[PDB]
Amino acid sequence: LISQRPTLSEDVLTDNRSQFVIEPLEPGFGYTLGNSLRRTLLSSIPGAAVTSIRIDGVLHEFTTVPGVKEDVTEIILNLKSLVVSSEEDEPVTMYLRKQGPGEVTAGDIVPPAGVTVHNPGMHIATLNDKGKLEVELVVERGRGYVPAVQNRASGAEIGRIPVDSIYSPVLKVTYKVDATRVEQRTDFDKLILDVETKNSISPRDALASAGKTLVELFGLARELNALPIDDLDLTVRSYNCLKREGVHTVGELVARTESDLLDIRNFGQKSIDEVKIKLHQL
Amino acid sequence: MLISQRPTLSEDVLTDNRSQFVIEPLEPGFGYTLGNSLRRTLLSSIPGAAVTSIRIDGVLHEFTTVPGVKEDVTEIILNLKSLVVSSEEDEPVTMYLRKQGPGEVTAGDIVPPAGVTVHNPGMHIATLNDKGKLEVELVVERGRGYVPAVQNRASGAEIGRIPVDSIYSPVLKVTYKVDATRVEQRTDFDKLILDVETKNSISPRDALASAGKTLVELFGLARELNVEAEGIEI
Amino acid sequence: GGYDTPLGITNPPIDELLDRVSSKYALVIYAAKRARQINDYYNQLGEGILEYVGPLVEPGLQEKPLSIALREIHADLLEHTEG
Amino acid sequence: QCGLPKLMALELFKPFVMKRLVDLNHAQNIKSAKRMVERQRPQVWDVLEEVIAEHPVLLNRAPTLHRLGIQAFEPMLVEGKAIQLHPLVCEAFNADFDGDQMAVHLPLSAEAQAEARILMLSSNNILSPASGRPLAMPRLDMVTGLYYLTTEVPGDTGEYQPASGDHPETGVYSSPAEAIMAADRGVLSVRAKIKVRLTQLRPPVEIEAELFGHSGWQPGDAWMAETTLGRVMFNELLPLGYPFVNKQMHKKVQAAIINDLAERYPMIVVAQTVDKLKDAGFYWATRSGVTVSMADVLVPPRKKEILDHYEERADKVEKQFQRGALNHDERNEALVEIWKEATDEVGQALREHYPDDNPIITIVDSGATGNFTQTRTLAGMKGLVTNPKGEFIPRPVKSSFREGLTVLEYFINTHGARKGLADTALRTADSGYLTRRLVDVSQDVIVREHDCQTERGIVVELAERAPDGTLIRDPYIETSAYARTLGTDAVDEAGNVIVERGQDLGDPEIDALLAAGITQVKVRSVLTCATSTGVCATCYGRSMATGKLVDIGEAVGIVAAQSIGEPGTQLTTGGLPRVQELFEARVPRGKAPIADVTGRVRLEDGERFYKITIVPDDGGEEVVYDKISKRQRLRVFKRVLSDGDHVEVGQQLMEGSADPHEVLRVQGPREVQIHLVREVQEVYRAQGVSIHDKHIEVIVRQMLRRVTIIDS
Amino acid sequence: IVDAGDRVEAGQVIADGPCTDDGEMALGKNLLVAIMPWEGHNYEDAIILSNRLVEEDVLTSIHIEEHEIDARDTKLGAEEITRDIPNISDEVLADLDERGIVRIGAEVRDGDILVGKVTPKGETELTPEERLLRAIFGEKAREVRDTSLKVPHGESGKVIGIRVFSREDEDELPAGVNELVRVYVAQKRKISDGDKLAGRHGNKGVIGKILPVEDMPFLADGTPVDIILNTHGVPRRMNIGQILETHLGWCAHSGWKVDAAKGVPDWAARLPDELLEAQPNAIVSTPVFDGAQEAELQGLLSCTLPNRDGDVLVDADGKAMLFDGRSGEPFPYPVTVGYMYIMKLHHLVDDKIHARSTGPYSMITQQPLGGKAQFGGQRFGEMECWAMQAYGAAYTLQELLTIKSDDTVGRVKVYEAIVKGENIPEPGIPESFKVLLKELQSLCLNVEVLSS
Ligand SMILES: [Mg+2]
Ligand SMILES: [Zn+2]
Repeated sequence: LISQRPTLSEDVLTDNRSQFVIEPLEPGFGYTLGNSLRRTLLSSIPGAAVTSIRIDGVLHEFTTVPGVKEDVTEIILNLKSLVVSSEEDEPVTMYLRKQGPGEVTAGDIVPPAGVTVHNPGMHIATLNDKGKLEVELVVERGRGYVPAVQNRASGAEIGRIPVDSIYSPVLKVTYKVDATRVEQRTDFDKLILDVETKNSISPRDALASAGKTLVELFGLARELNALPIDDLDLTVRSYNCLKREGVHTVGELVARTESDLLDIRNFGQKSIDEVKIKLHQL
Repeated sequence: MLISQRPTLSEDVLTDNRSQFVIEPLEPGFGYTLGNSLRRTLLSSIPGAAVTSIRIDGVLHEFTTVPGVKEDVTEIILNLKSLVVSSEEDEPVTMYLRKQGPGEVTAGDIVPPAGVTVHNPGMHIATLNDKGKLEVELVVERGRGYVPAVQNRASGAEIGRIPVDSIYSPVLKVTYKVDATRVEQRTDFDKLILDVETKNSISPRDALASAGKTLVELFGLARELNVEAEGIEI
Repeated sequence: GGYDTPLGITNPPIDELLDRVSSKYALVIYAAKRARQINDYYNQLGEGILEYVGPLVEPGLQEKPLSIALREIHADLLEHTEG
Repeated sequence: QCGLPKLMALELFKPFVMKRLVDLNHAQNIKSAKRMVERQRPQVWDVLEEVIAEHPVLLNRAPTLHRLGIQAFEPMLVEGKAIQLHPLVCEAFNADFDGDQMAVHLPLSAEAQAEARILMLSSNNILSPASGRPLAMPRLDMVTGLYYLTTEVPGDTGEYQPASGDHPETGVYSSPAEAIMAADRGVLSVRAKIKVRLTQLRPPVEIEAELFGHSGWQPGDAWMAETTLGRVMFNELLPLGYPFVNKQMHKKVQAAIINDLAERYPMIVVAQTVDKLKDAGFYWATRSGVTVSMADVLVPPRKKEILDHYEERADKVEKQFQRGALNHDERNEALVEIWKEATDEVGQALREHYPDDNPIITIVDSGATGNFTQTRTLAGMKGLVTNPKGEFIPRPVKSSFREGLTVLEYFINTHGARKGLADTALRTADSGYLTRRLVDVSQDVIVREHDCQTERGIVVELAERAPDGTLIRDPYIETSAYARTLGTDAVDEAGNVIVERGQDLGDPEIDALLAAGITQVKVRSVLTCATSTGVCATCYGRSMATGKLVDIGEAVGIVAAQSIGEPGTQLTTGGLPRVQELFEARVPRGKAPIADVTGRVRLEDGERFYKITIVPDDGGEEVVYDKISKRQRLRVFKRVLSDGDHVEVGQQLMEGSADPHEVLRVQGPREVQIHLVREVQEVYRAQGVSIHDKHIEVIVRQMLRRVTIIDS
Repeated sequence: IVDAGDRVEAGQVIADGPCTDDGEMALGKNLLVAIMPWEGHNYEDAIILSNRLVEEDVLTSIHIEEHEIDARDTKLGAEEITRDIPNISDEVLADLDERGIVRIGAEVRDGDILVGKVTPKGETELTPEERLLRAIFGEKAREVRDTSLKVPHGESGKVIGIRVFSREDEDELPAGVNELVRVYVAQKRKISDGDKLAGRHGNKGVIGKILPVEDMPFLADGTPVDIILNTHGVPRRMNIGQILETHLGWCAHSGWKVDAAKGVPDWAARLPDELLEAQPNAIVSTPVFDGAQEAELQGLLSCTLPNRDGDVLVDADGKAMLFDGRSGEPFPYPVTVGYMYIMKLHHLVDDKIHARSTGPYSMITQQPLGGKAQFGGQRFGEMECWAMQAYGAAYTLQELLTIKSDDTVGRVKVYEAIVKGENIPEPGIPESFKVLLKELQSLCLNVEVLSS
């Protein structure tokens, strides 16, 4: 027999992990609410990812760049674990150039302004004295998983390498419920939903986006449910007053009250009388 | 983003109070997400009035039957449980129904106080005969969902007070299913089908609207934390 | 009559077609001959109308002649003589 | 319905889609249409869907053991490259999803399309033509789920307990909607017995009569049902007019109810009911909580003591052999019998200790998978393992697969498994050859006329009497008596006519006959049909697949041949070689001499070849049987065989297998028909396969259609 | 698998091959597996998988196919490989270089041209309509016929490399051939429904359905299960060893530590040292017959140190509580979960899907060919004919025998009717029957047909 409104609270455990408490709820509603939130978070949270790459010395994914111990395919797979955050919807190109003996990571890639890389310490490849890596990554927004778009679909050349895209900043979402189940029927379900993201968006913001998406469809479910004064054949003083000052139609006169029209200086008593009788008439 | 179309709901009625809703087309995997939450909300969010406890004179500890009428205590409890009421006041109202001699005791012989209504007086309840004397006191209160009978606190004051289960929810039976229409051209979205059967107190359309505002304000409580959010357009 | 609305190919219930004909083979030949006549009428309709008559029931948007014929049989609109 | 790959359907329906897209002005001509079809332009799938719509297409899986191995369907377009099959037709196709592939064929003209969509529709083929039992049964997972949903658990949460003095029974629900609400809450369990009020389901016959009187218009009125919520849901799944069942539903129970539905309900409604049952069973299988883990399989605590006792017995018999009291064969026989006793004791102990809620026992008991021999081999001990010569190794495998086997134990198990894997591979080809011969010999007969108007028939025992006096039901009535036609009117003690001539003789007719008290019933069969070419419909009887009388153009011979040849691979001379020799009419290896005249017998134990003499009870001549082997035992009849025991004209004096030609020449054609039918039926049923007698009757009739000329 | 400074001894693995990890054979992947039934999508040995296996490229294979074509001298001259193909469009020649061979790395699909080769045909019988077309479109001589190399119907992919052989460059070739070209095409095939997965205990199965990651059972920690197998196939087939492997794999993945506070437990008495404490994601070896005992594995399951926070997802008997990904309610009973080794077999549906409407035919008899090498055509055998006869449907059998296999005029007329919209015409006499009649006549047998 609970009638108070539900409430939301947040508790951060880490920069990525977080724990949101929803309470109170109707008995049995917690499991369904948590499941719906998790299903939306894991699938329909927009993000950004790299879709196509290009190395100068290769033509397809099944070659090998000379001088680097890494293979092209396994370089692609290593690049699969890159997390980013873009602010521009259009495709954006970033560059990675390295030369000499060293371990090239995600910290040697220059992002153009307006986008952010977030895991620069991750390993990409290892070069030698003769090694030389030069790659270009094109990045777009999106949502969910989109497979590699065919090269012939766009006007891409031979060198372009399409790559699978995973726009999903949500990493791991789960939930639990605490049920009181008391004998006075003040029984409620407290939902505890813990969310972890891949360091690309606050789980707070991820749940904000999920909530907006949900309220979209649920609000869809909701919405089911004139004449000129001179034409009145007036006189000298009234005509002069309306001409010099600029009162043209009887609409403004019927909108203006007697106090609002008598404020004018050198106003005539005959003008007051005629305006009163004519507003009484029409 | 854009869902490439306008997901819409279409309702067709089957009985006086029974409807089928089709919500189509959604993003893939959203059929279950909407259906389960909608079913739970319909079942346990709509406020409504129901009977909680009864008290019939002539029985103190004998629970097998009552004199005069032929329907026993269990059957009479079943009939009173399967009765629809509507109360505009939160505090428990008390109803009295009395009949004498042979006759067909229905819901029409009940007397409701001001602010409370009975939405189907033509319900058979009892069949009195042979100098039958029926007197039933009912407690009606407003809640939500389904509530099992609670042990009476006023056992000493009212020894004959028998508590019964409360059907607070105006809706009776709601089921749902999903389908995968338009798979090839429209890249396999899904459609959701709801079948709702409710009492005559409220209709399926406004029942769905009520579940709607329950869920909308719940998720708006959830969302009204970062107003700048990215989602989908209708 | 206790069944629900049939879906697709079984839209005309098979039993309701059975009691209108002697046997399953007779029903098959029924439908095949009617579909042949309907297809001939559809193909030849541009020229002068021959003895073949088009569908007696209202055809759907794009409905097969076989299904149109089966609907005609269910509606009890044709008569046949056996061999 | 079946799901067809979109590329596969496009290639199959290429001319159709090409013509349609040319008509829709998407292409100027056929060359451009072909070009865009080959390049798979986006404007092809939209018209492909319309082309595919309601065009029947027929699937088939090799080998086609019986008629139901190739069935028509209405296809859809599904992204992917694998054909999506309905799970229910898997039993009919003998198809499993371990990797088996299927082929698809397209009927083109109106005749072929109508034939496919009328005769070959899957929903039109539920019952098996061979045995009448429906082949659209809920299979493993579905029966497991239905069993879990239907079983009643005593002392469960939310049960109904009657109470008085302080509170009412607090277990009675007003409506299934309220029951569903309670089950949604934690108060009520699905498998908890309660009392509910039902207003739609028809109650069983007894309560319906005793409550509503003559008129049973129950789906309008209301009544009280003492049952579980799962049974209420199952009855809601069932058609509205069906009476309430209120019983835990085994595989046999589901078979019985589906057979009754097919018997007295339309094909469309029974197909829809089967679909609903499949959906509900699949939904409830997951929630049954049936899974296998290391702790699920349990071992009997008494296993070590039982094994030690039987090992002591084995040591005793081994010592006795070492003393010289018996030979190697006797030692092997003693060890085999004592280890069989040990295996039986271990299995009994495992069954007694094993709980009734464990997933393994639930699966075994529900009728879904395996059986208790598999369960005992898994947990317990496997026991005796066959030698490559077919004998039994004296030392069995004491351990089980749960505890792991030893090197030699695995070696002998591999021996047996390899022998089995070779024999099944040979048996497949042998059965194929047998069914090829059967169909080639039996393709002649078809139904040619409605009735041949004959009077001669066949005597059926139909639940013979008992010495104490009662009608004990014959174990095999559905095979012989069911789905036949009366040859003569049935009368009890020259009284009222129970069932008239020319009746289908179904369940009510058989029940009425048993109530009247007559057993020997005259029937009409193909063995005595008077039609010159083929057989008439009435003599053949009711078509055993469609549930009605056979049509006037059915290929009954081909159907019979397929029905007999289909279960051959299940057989394992007492199996497929035995039935092959029976159908080839060869002289049996165990040649048992047959009597030639009703008379008194005299038997002398000769020099390993006994001498038998039959003296006729009339002015006949003494017949003699001399050249026999001492290996064959003495046939029992009546009791036991005794010297001087007068025997009939055709009594089998020696156990084994009699000669069909001899039994024919000494007892006419009717006796040889009876002998052949009974022998084939018992050979088939010794493995667990039921086949109606009419198929073997057709084959035997084709067998006995000739005569050998003596004088020119 | 080595570094730039590490020392290596004789016999040490330096580089791993196709199915090798760190120098040991690895034919599959470790997958989190639940062994409960699910909605019938795993019914009858079917297998359910998560979409994360498709996403993370857990189960993907590289398949390389080679295509060969040779230029050989003929009686009319010498066929030559050239990008100048008569009467062809310009867009289709974009991927061909000046040599006439598809450029390396150019994406290719079905119906395209790999090698541009043309042969000297000169001219044949030109029908009047063809003469009119040539003389109205003003075509030149078009003296040659283009039997160029095209990709087989039913596959696509990228081009890896080209090897060119020519006798003008000292390369040895079979007599009569002056040029040989082989083109390598590779496809990064992904896992999909219809593919055959298997374990190490004979528990094979096709992929019934690939589920979204959100709509799958997940433990209390929130990790979804990767693969779902039916529970009805284990007890019947007697392969409990797969469940034993599942339990041991979960134990190895989670790590373990036997608490030797007061001596080692009885079940761990004979257990070898260095096995009482294993870090997460450790690797253990179980010899086939001197393997891990049931009591030892039970104890290892008992000591199953938590994953990240304090939580033991798997209880003592190897089971766990799973949350349904569709309805969200917890599953009523715990189900067994673990880690199992799953391998992708070479039975990909891409190599088994086949369909045919009209293709080539044999010479002696006009039946369609067989096999995916040609365009195929299904074998309607004697058993299928028996089933057709048992059904009583004669027209479909007559069609499957006459106008789909043998009757040439029947085939031509049925195609013409099916394109023009009219009904299918009457079947004729099969060509195989006439072939049999002529064969019987050739055996000095006077066989004829009498009309009355
Ligand atoms: Mg299989
Ligand atoms: Zn007859």
